[PDB]
Amino acid sequence: PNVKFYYFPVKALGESQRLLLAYGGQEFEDNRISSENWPEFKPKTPFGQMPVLEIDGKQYAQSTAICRYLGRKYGLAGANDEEAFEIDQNVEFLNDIRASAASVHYEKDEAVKAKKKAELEETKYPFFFEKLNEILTKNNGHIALGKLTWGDFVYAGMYDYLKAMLQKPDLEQKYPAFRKPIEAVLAIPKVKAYVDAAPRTEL
Amino acid sequence: PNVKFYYFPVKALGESQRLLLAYGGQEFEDNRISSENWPEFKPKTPFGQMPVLEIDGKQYAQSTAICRYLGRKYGLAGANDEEAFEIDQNVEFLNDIRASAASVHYEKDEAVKAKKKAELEETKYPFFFEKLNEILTKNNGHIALGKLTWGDFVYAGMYDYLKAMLQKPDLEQKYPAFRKPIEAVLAIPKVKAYVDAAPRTEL
Repeated sequence: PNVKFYYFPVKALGESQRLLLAYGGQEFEDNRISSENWPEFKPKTPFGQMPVLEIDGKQYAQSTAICRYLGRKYGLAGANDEEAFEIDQNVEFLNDIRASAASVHYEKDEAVKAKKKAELEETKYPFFFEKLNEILTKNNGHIALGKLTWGDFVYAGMYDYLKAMLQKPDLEQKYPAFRKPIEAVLAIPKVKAYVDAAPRTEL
Repeated sequence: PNVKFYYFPVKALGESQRLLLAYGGQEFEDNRISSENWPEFKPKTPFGQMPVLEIDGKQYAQSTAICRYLGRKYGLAGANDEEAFEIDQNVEFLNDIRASAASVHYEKDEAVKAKKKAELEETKYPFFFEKLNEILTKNNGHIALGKLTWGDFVYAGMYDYLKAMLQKPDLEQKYPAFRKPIEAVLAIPKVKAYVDAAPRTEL
């Protein structure tokens, strides 16, 4: 099909979709829209946001919704409602981690950002990290179901971005399990090829 | 089945599940756990969070994931992947609105909360509200697909909470469309009965 994916020239919350497209054997136009050009695209998107995946002219917006859909299409969303649910559930938990880091990262006032970071370091981060370590361990290096799912692509795509907002480059040094969903995804020849083939960014 | 739902004694992000249970004709123990008792339940939940829906002893956590599952079970998630996707997508957009209001509401420092509120009033809120008004209008008073979906229950459950965090009690005075998904959900005899039957809270 003619597939066009529009996002910023970073990984952040759109790279999971690219990864899933590479996985499915879908060729697509990787339209990386810079911040400078974004204003001309914005009004042509469903929500005034990216990512937007367009397939034969139909637009799909919202990163998690697009990932679950590609996952469903590519056999990566479990084999019944209860398995699909587990993936949704664990990905919704990852979302809590991202939202928590993002409350700190997008704080423009340095002194307030510092107090928020200290608060989270004592009150949410330790618990998030232990819980994520439990989940990856229980699931043998995966986000859900003990095996490859679209939730691994969600995690793999946004992992560096999470680390950058956490200001925690060494995160997987305390928690080596944290690298594993990325290894699972990069194990797939089609995906590894796309990655070698794709631009690099620090988030 | 034996169904037990655990959440705080408010509507906030758990009431959509109660509404969906009432919809499906599911009797359940509405376990409203107060803030004072929550610490004894916390370690018995999958993520150290509520809501948790328990069915024949299996635990389901994470509010949006639980709603999509109940929706799927009750025929409210569209009739194919593309329709299900639309519901996911629009609900993910509502989530952006809630996350934006919540960045203001949970700010403990009054002066910082004021500056954030002013910023959002000029830079995100007007756009969110127009976009939500477009969606409800396009969908004839519903969140998705032009008809009743689990996304209407998501919205109905959390609407007062959203308004309280927006500090905008009159919100649907500018935007009368905003009341409509609540009317659609309360139109259902089984649901209206539960509501008349249920406790009231301001969020």
